[PDB]
Amino acid sequence: MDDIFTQCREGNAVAVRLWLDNTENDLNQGDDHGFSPLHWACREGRSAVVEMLIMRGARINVMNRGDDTPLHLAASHGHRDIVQKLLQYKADINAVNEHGNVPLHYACFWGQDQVAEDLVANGALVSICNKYGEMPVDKAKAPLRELLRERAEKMGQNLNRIPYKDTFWKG
Amino acid sequence: MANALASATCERCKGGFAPAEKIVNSNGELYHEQCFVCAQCFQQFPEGLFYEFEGRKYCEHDFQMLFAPC
Ligand SMILES: [Zn+2]
Ligand SMILES: [Zn+2]
Repeated sequence: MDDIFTQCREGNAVAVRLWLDNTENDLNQGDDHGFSPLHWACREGRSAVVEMLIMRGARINVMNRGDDTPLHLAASHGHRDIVQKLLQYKADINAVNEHGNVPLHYACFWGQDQVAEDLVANGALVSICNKYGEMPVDKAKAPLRELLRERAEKMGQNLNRIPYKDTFWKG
Repeated sequence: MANALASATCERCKGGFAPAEKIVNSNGELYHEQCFVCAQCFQQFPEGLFYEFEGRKYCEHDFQMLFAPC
């Protein structure tokens, strides 16, 4: 019963747009923790109402008070569509939070192969290697898919010629 | 002879444990202590105490931080 905030997520996409039209520009207040409307909206899933917000002037390169970019939350939601238009606006995937969590780490943490592809489809490299190598390859090698492993390694890893040019060439 | 007497699966990795091996029940759903991972700290939680909030799970500690001031 959070009044408009609760009624807003009621799916009444019309009720959230209704108070968002603040002719005084103030109701655009976040939360005591600094949560922004865009933040909550990003995880809600109503691409419509949030899409328009991002057009009002809200930037995607925003860090919540807890340190969390919408990119993470976006993939942590499961809305393939929002991700595509949300990740194609500034491609701030090359901008992790404070722990280094890349949108792909979370994308596979839940189970989104499609979106995971569009992420490395820029160059994020699926073989990034988190802080301890905690990358989808391992979380994917556990279930034993082998399906995305080959596609992942078929990008340039399994057939890796012995790298050189950095050991016997000078002294 | 075949076999594969698997039964009961992780409620998060969908693995299949023999469940007095390493399976963890929290509320009524089963999770490997491997499925016991903090979404921030999703490195396994030490001593296995975890708290779930809004679709993401955080040790209580972080959960309050998102859920309350600090
Ligand atoms: Zn499991
Ligand atoms: Zn935690």
